[PDB]
Amino acid sequence: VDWRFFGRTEPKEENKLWFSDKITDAYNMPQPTFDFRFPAGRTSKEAEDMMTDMCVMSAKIGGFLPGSLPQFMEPGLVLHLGGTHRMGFDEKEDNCCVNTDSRV
Amino acid sequence: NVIQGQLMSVSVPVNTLVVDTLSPTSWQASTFFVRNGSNPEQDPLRNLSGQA
Amino acid sequence: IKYDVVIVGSGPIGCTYARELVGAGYKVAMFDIGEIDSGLKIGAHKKNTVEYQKNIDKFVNVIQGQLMSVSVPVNTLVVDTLSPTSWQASTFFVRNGSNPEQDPLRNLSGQAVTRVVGGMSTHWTCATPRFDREQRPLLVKDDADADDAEWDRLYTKAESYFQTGTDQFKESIRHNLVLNKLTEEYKGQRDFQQIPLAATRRSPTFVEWSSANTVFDLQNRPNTDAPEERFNLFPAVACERVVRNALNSEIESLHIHDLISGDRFEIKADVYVLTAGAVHNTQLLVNSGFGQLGRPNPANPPELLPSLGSYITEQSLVFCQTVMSTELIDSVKSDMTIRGTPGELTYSVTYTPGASTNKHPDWWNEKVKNHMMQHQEDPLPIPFEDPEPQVTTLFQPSHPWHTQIHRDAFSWGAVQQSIDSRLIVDWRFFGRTEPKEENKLWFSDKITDAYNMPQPTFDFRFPAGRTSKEAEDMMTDMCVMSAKIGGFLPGSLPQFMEPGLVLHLGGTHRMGFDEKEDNCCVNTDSRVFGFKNLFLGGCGNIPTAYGANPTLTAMSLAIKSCEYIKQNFTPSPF
Amino acid sequence: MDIKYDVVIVGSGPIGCTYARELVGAGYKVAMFDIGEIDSGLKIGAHKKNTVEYQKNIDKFVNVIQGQLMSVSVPVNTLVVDTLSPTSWQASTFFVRNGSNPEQDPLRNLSGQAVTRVVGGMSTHWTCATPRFDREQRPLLVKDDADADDAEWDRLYTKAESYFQTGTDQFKESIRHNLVLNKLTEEYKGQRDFQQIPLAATRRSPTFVEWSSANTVFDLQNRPNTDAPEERFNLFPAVACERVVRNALNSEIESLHIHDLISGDRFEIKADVYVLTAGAVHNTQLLVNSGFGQLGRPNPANPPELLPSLGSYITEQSLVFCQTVMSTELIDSVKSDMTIRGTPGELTYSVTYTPGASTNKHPDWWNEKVKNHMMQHQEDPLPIPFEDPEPQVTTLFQPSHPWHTQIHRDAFSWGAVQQSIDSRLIVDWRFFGRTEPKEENKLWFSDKITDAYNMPQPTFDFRFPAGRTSKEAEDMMTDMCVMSAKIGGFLPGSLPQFMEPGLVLHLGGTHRMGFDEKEDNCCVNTDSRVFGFKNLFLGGCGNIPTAYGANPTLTAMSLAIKSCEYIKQNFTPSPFT
Ligand SMILES: *Cc1cc2c(cc1C)nc1c(=O)[nH]c(=O)nc-1n2C[C@H](O)[C@H](O)[C@H](O)COP(=O)(O)OP(=O)(O)OCC1O[C@@H](n2cnc3c(N)ncnc32)[C@H](O)[C@@H]1O
Ligand SMILES: *Cc1cc2c(cc1C)nc1c(=O)[nH]c(=O)nc-1n2C[C@H](O)[C@H](O)[C@H](O)COP(=O)(O)OP(=O)(O)OC[C@H]1O[C@@H](n2cnc3c(N)ncnc32)[C@H](O)[C@@H]1O
Ligand SMILES: OC[C@H]1O[C@@H](O)[C@H](F)[C@@H](O)[C@@H]1O
Ligand SMILES: OC[C@H]1O[C@@H](O)[C@H](F)[C@@H](O)[C@@H]1O
Ligand SMILES: OC[C@H]1O[C@@H](O)[C@H](F)[C@@H](O)[C@@H]1O
Repeated sequence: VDWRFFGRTEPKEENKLWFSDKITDAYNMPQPTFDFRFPAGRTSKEAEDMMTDMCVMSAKIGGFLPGSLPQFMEPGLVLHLGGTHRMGFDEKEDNCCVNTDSRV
Repeated sequence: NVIQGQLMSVSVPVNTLVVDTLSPTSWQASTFFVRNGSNPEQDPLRNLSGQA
Repeated sequence: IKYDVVIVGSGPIGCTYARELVGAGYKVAMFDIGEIDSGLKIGAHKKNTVEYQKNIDKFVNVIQGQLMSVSVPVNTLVVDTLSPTSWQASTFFVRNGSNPEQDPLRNLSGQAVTRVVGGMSTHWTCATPRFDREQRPLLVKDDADADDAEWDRLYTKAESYFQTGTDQFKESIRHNLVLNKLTEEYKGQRDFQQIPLAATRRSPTFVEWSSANTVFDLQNRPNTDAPEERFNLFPAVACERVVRNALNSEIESLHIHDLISGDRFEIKADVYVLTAGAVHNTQLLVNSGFGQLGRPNPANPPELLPSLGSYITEQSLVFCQTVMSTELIDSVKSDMTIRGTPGELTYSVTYTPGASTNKHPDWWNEKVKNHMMQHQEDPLPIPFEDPEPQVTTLFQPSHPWHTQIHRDAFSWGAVQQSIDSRLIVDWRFFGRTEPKEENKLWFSDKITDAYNMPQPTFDFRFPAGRTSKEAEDMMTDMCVMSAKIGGFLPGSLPQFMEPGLVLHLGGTHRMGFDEKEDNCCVNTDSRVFGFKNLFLGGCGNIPTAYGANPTLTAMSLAIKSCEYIKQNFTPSPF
Repeated sequence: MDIKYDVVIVGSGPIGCTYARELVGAGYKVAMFDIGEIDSGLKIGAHKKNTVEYQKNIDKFVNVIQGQLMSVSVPVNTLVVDTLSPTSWQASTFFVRNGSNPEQDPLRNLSGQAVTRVVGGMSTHWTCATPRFDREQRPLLVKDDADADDAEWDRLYTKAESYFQTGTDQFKESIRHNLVLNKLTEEYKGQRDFQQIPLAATRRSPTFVEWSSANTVFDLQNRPNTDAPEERFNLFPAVACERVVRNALNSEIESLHIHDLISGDRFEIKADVYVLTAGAVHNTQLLVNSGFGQLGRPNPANPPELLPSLGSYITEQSLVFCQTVMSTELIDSVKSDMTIRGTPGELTYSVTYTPGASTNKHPDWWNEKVKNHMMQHQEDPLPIPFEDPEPQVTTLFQPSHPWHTQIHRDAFSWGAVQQSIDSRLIVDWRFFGRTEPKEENKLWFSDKITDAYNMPQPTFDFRFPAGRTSKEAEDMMTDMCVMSAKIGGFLPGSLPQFMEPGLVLHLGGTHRMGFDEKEDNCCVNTDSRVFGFKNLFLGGCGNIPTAYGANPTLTAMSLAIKSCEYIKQNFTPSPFT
């Protein structure tokens, strides 16, 4: 049996997806660059509580499979990225790019 | 394998693994230069390396 | 030549009998199949070199290099990319020392033995906890306070022989950092303290770890320091059999094979003591007509010691490593005022001594201050020479496992070497296993080992029931507890270790009041039933399910055994 | 411990022991310091492999080796670990941690280079291979007189061989040894010679070999003692030697500065003669820590006053390695003289040969071992006895094959899937290339970073020089592929490869020998005396100035014997008082 627990990550100004002005990707477009850490505070603390939780819960069904021990996965493998062009009611106040009709 | 065959990594930093068992006749780097599509903009310690 | 007492094995339990019986005036001979290997102090801890304590991870290699596997099943790995010119067999034939008797699925594949003078005490981690009663064999029936009093008498003497203490890591920041966070997290539910360690600190960067040498220096006697004592140690001697009289009431000699000269002799003594390890005592005994040689066969019970080799117990072992939480690291420097920026002529880091707002004592803040000022290039507040954490919460009914929160010699994956070792903490939780008849160590009537003795074979599973539920519960508890200190280190994720890797095997020649009723081989004097003059010492004697490191308990039993010996055998005149 | 000795020797390896043997035996009052400790049994400095238990479990010995090889220079680690828990403390940079050396260019390193600190040095674990260098690998000891040079080296090697108990016959009756020897001999008949690797070892019984060591050379016992009542020698383990003090004139060493690691005290020690045998890396360190050469990143705009050649022109061998799995043809030939009737196990299996038959391919001693094995072990599919010793084969360095070779079995740690293969089938191949001495190839010491013993941190600036060295390295590899194919195919997981640079542990020329300091870009003369100094001598593979492929210690040893002969003629033992 597989076990995957997915956490929530606090939206933080400093967590960024930006694009190079000299380096280009395979399609000759600006190369995506990440500046990212899981925020300290709740996100971190819930992250580790989530791990403990998977350990406690999974033990109820069986012991871990050797080779597939409880672990954090590579940041981003989960492909659940959001907030890069995020929705909000007001541009400035809700620090956002599209309104609730997703219109820029 | 189907999955892995259409996940193209978004941002791979420059690679600093030491390969020091090349044959002495083989062309060898002097530096960790920008190779094989890597992103020199990218801090390997502040990435989403698995993003694809 | 005729001795008063011969002892087989020079590990810490044989050295117990030596120290007890040499000191009481007996003419003692001691035989080890291994050789003198630790410098001039015979049988001493190998890790007592300046070079190892400056390079402590290196020590793993010393351990690995004197751990010889007991029973390796025949190998069935498929290599099908040899060149077609290369010789290849058509079967997985018996090769490379492997045991064809061994069921690969009912083994203790991590079980191993050490053949050097001082035995495994030349490499052990020196952890010496007492068993609480739940774990402990009874030495007095129906009188618990008397039992307690006897066990404390014996444990206390054993601790003086090993130099156990709980004070050697008192001034470690990592140790106190980890010890106080766990003391707080479990306020009112569990107690934590230092792992009791057989060792004496000689300086802030050097611990003199104990060993068999600590118990007894193994020098020949008489000598200038002990001119009235008589002891000879003979290394490179395989002891092979004890010879029984026809009535099976007395041992008549010890058959040895001197590996240097190649000669074979029969040594005579009044008292024969076997302290060759929980595996090898059992082997010598079976090779001597005790228990049953060969694949066990119930419809043909043995004359003597029908319980030998049965009811063996090995601990479940879980392990991980953690990388210290940001919070705890910052807490190391909570009492610090931090001016300017590291590296510039301005940077100050200060504290005020004895301030009551201060979370940590002066001695700790001072060390932190100086490390922070002297290594402004270093992003961490723990000093580089800061000794390792050594923390435990001892076995209790509500948490029936022993625990070590600490640092052992470890061989780092080099991806793991990316992580600074001041942040890494080892977690080892040790389970107790129910003694069950079907769990067995037996010896082949056909296959033999590197010394030509009957080959050891395990038939072992962790019993169903409590043993298994606790082992799983134990792993969960390590995940829950460790989480409070930091998250797991990649490459050292929570796991069960290879059965027997823990090396805490017992009950191979188990003790009890009554042979039949308690399914056992020796009584509470470690005297083999029926026999006047044969004693077994070692973890093989322990008949219970136990989580804590067994050696000190073995040592306590050995001490009592010597009391019987002293009360029943006259030393020869010198 | 006295104020003052005739001779102090830093280092208790096989080279330091050569000076002790010579000088102690000549009546000098000698002190030997070693930073490491006695840990090899009651024979002080002996080979750790000489235990019954290691020669019954010989692959376990690889852990003893690994246990006492401490890496010389580890660059700063830049592996990315990004699966830490978010709560765990995580680096912002690749900071200097776990003793790594921020001076070190990871791409110009000898990352395999390692040092050993125990009494006896690396001679407590070495492989005991002791070949002579032929002229083309050998430093000149006599200029313009090739005959005299040859005779002086023969004299010297011969004496060393006897100090080491070198021989070429301790595996003469190994089936596997001869199997491989003969195959190769036939394969290269008229092109190359094969013989047993010369090995510093005495065979005591068919299952046990007494490997030589520093202890063979000199037993490291304190003297005076019953067996040597008129000699004077004292060994002081656990003593970090840190500096030799130069006089103001740079003509004489005035004391040796030590640090008792056990008490923690620093002391100065006096002697007439000072001998540094700390190994190729630590001889240089001590010298630099003493003001020879140039502490710090090298800086050509700043040449040093003393020994400008120290820690320059260093050499280290290319090492290529694989293992083979013996060919079916060869395995079969093992039993080619056997007559085989019946089927193994049944009551009528017969395996027989005819002693002395002319049509026999193998000698009697060989066939008799084969027959007994096959008859006593019918469940075994192989003809090689269980206790057959290991092969120990070489074709020595020649101009048309300018590498050393070892076709043998060395302690090895087996991966899972290689343990699947009967070890009787396995042969190691190691070919060793010679490296041209180049000024840019440096061992230097940092002026900021310090090692575990608070000495200046070694730092390599090394590349295998383009030209002959590289060509030969690659040629060597091919020659191993080609030669090895004749015995067997490659063992998966031990495929032909170059080994990590310096793992070979044959570093030379760090303090190299020559006739003239400036003209030969060297630090010591042919008496191994440091130029300018009356009383400072160096011994070790660091003295070797040439490009060599064979294992060096015999050669270092021969140089130290010559050195001792100069000391015997120019210094005088104190009266035995
Ligand atoms: C490790 C290894 C060595 C080998 C080899 C196999 C292995 C795995 N087998 C070899 C063989 O087959 N052929 C041979 O020629 N070489 C082999 N080697 C290398 C050989 O082992 C060395 O070449 C040889 O020891 C060199 O001898 P040495 O010049 O005596 O140097 P060694 O390092 O043995 O002893 C020096 C020592 O002095 C100490 N030390 C270091 N620094 C200090 C200071 N500062 N103060 C006091 N003592 C100091 C050491 O602790 C050491 O014993
Ligand atoms: C290896 C090890 C062990 C260990 C440990 C960690 C490591 C990796 N740390 C421990 C800890 O923290 N504390 C705890 O209590 N135990 C720990 N251990 C286990 C401990 O070392 C052993 O319990 C203890 O050493 C057992 O002592 P004992 O004296 O009974 O046995 P020994 O150490 O194995 O020595 C016995 C010897 O007898 C020899 N021998 C064997 N067969 C023969 C024959 N046939 N003839 C003559 N001699 C024989 C051995 O060579 C040996 O010396
Ligand atoms: O590998 C991560 C992925 O794994 C699956 O378990 C989930 F369905 C997804 O949400 C996710 O993209
Ligand atoms: O590797 C298992 C060993 O590890 C240690 O941490 C314990 F102290 C020992 O009791 C044990 O024998
Ligand atoms: O692994 C390198 C080593 O291997 C052996 O085969 C050698 F003989 C040595 O010259 C060398 O130290």
